[PDB]
Amino acid sequence: HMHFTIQREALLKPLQLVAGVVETLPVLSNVLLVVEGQQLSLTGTDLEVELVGRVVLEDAAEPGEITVPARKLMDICKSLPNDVLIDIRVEEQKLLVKAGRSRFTLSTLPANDFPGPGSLNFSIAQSKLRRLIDRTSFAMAQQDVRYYLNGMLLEVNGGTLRSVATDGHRLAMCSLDAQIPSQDRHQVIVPRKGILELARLLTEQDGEVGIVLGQHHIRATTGEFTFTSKLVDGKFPDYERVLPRGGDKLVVGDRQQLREAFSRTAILSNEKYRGIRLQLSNGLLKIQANNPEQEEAEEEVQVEYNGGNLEIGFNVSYLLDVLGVIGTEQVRFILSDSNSSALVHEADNDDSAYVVMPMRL
Amino acid sequence: HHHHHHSSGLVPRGSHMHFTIQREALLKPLQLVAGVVETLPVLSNVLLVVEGQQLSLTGTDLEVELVGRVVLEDAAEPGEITVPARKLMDICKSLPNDVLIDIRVEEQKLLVKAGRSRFTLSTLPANDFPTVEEGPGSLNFSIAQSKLRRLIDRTSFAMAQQDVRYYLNGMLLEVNGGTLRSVATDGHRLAMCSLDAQIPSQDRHQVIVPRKGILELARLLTEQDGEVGIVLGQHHIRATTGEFTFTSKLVDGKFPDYERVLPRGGDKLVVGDRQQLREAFSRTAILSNEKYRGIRLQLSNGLLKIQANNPEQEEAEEEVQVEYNGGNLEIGFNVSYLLDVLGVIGTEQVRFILSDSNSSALVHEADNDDSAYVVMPMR
Ligand code: NA
Repeated sequence: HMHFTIQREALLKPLQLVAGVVETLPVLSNVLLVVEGQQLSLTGTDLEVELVGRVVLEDAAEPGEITVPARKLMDICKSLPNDVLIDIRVEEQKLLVKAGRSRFTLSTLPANDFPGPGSLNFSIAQSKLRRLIDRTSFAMAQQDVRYYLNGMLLEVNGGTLRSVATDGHRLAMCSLDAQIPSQDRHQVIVPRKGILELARLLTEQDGEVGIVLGQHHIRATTGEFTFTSKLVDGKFPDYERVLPRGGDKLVVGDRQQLREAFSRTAILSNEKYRGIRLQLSNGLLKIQANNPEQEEAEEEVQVEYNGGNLEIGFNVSYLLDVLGVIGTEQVRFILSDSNSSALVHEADNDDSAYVVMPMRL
Repeated sequence: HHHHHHSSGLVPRGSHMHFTIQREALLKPLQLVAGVVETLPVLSNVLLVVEGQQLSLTGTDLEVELVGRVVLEDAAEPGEITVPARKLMDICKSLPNDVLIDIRVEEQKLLVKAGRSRFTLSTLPANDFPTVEEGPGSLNFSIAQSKLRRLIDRTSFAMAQQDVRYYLNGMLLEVNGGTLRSVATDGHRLAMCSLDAQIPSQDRHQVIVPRKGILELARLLTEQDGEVGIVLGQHHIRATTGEFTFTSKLVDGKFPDYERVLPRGGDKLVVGDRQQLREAFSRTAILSNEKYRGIRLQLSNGLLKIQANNPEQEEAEEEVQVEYNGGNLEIGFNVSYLLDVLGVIGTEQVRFILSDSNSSALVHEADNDDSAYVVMPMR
């Protein structure tokens, strides 16, 4: 019975978003299409995350529910001419798609085969929530035995919203005032796949997003989309104890010059370890790398530093990841000795903080 | 009265090669030369030669040899050396824009210096680098780079890849009269392009350039108003532009007598919109069989109906208006073969010349017969 008409572009926007989360059970590879009143809902799931896109239908629509191959329907919609009206109907377990001189018949699976209260509720600018994820996501573990590290901590304390990610070798954290009435500290761990998907969804430059923090789920709503993710059932480590406090050396350098020098020198680093050596002295940072072929790279970078000497080793990729998220022209490194972590911040604020464990030289 | 030497020695003299060059001036030949570089350590290296004010860079995979040239503006010490190609390229590319690069051999190392950056790379003597011993040239001619690039780009998609019939894994370049023609086929579909080049030859000459080499050659022919010198040997092809010298081994075989497979008896002409047809074929292909990619064409007066079906009984259909007055004709094709041909058609209209359901389609651009595409039907 299900039948509706929709412009290519109106259908394409939520379809593309929904198909993006779709990846043994045949129904899992399908998009759930629901027509109720003058509203079309599009749902996609991989069992960990669920994405619901909603469209308001302008013309007359007969209600119903059906599942159809998500990738095929998205590809069909994408391939159709711009601004064409698409007519969609269900006829004998098949989805019939008509647009201009084109006709498509898709196989379907029943909607019946298709798969709690919020502890805290708040609204945030999409730009702000995306910033928390994008400034820290590179530091999340991937398939680590410590399962609670294969995702991102989202923490509310006072009126601050904080993101924390770590793989046990390096850490990234970002804090922003959001003015959330919490009274008691709440923590949630979003799985790495779900949090990276959420960041990609927050595109509204001046838009808002309603956040609901549940016991075993997180819900993000923007009016057009409903994103639901399961939570990692564990306690995030006491990261406050991992933050270096010793720091006696303040180095201020050019973000770009440092990133380029670390990257260039790494060309001649050992392919299996990717280690670089830093030799810090008054106003100067010497960057060196060597490989088993006795090839050597050396670069001297002028830095703002007045202190004693320090020789320290690092995995170049950890340094490159941190520098890739620094938004200011200058970067601050806070160091102590050869066996202690580097603490990194942007030039003018402490809202973002990065920790990198050194490598033995 | 006898004197020392019999190839100078068992060990070459040390190199004192030294030059300075702007980052961008070096990067241009270096990226192209390093691009052809893939157990033999010397093969991973670029050969650097300084003679007078000329720097030459050579890369090889033993199939193709690419030489890039750059005129040195500053004083240079002559010499030759080999150094890891990718490492040198990656270093050069990574250096700040417009920087002056100092390159010198110091003992057995290549010292690269730019500003406060220093790199020490391993080397192998130039004496260890492979040499091309190309036999005499059967024919030499010059042609516009744009014309030779056109012949390759209009036909390269049709070459076989890893076919046991090794002579199909490349492109025929044929001189017949004054004409230069390219032909490529995989045994299922064929592409050809012909240009009146006015070459100083009367006899038919044929060479088969391996697929990897011909694709490389096309990417190098960038000078829009530039000329290219061609040498056809019995076992090699050489292309020279002033900035580069490209040499490729030829496929040691005989190209099929392709003339015998070009359809001649086509009585049904279809004139259609290239883009509209390509977009309709692509849309309907979504519901075609993932392996066979078969699409059914139902032709009737002024109309083409396209139909695709897959094993799950899904179906896609599209009607496209065409200029056609042949009879009712049902013909099947691999959609990827049709998409490949329409992708190289430069005119807004395309011509299909057909006969029956079991005979090859002949495809041309709207206004000329310079390019010709043959697609065998399915069933
Ligand atoms: Na057109």
